[PDB]
Amino acid sequence: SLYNTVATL
Amino acid sequence: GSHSMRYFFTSVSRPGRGEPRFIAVGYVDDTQFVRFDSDAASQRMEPRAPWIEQEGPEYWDGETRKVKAHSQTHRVDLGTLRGYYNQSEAGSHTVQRMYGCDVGSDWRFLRGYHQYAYDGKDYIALKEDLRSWTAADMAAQTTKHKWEAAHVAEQLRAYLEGTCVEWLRRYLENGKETLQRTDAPKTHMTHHAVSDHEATLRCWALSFYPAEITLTWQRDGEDQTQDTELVETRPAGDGTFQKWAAVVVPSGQEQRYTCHVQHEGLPKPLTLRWE
Amino acid sequence: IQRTPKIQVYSRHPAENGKSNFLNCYVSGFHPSDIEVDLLKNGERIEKVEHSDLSFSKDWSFYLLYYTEFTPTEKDEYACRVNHVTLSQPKIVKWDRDM
Repeated sequence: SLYNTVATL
Repeated sequence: GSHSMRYFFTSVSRPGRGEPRFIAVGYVDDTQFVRFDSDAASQRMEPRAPWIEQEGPEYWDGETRKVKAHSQTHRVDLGTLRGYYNQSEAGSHTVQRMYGCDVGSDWRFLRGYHQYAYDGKDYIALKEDLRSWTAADMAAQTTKHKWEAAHVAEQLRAYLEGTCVEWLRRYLENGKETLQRTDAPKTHMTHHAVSDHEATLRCWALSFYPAEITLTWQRDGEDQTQDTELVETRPAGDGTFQKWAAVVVPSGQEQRYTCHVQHEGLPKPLTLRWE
Repeated sequence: IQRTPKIQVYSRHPAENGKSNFLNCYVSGFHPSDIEVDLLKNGERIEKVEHSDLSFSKDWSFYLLYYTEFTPTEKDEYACRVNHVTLSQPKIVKWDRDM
């Protein structure tokens, strides 16, 4: 299962 | 028998027209179980292993929604990075991301990871303690300052030590028939005369799983690396792997040479010697 | 950075004339990911070729397996043709049953 939140660089 | 779950993401910008190409794949140990290709018709996370098909609609809808959110983040990243490195908008660039977790032999969390690359080189990575960041250069340093202030490490640590491990265990059980089974390498040796006085002995290891393996040649009981050749481990295409190691020897002296095969699926290392 | 592809051409099962098999072309260690890989039969490109989903190694270099179902014979020659930004001209690796 993939992570929920993806922070941007 | 430790295990791991990993997700790989690749995004390639296409300045000529449209959005970046985005490809994501998920793996449990050396078995791919999902994928997403922005170029594919479904526009959904898709199964690539039988044991993941058991998951219901909610699973696929959630994974699809999340992977799409990943692509958008990567799309944004490609633009942000172009600026950081002061690059033209005309060239194509690549952002890669990999994250996941390992469970040790005790089936408990062992380690987690979350790393990022730009144009094939380390950019920023979460350290083993899952609390600090490794930034390769000043572009990555700015990202690091931003992620520290937003406490990104804390949020990832929660996923890697919890959710990640929990699902890895769930997948391990559901696909236990293959995921928790080791396929010992099937081995044999071939002989090829390269001249009237020399011959090549090739030691084969076929249809094994996992991919990790070691093939070594010995001459009269001692390791030999000169006059040998070992190819990189390669996928057979049916989920298993292959590898071989060769040595050139004086014709008639084949018996002095032994090939040693170490693999998790073998109670003890195998030793092969030519007929 | 750029990295040139390593190439391996081989069958999934021991080559046996007249016996159905799979011909593989494994390309790895390259960067960027855009690459052209064709399997050839007597110099001609095979149409029914598929490939695995793009993935990469610890060092970030990419790997892909291109494969096709085929039936080896004594005459037919097989090879993998690879073209990449790092290559001045398309590279060709002939299939050898013993490798």
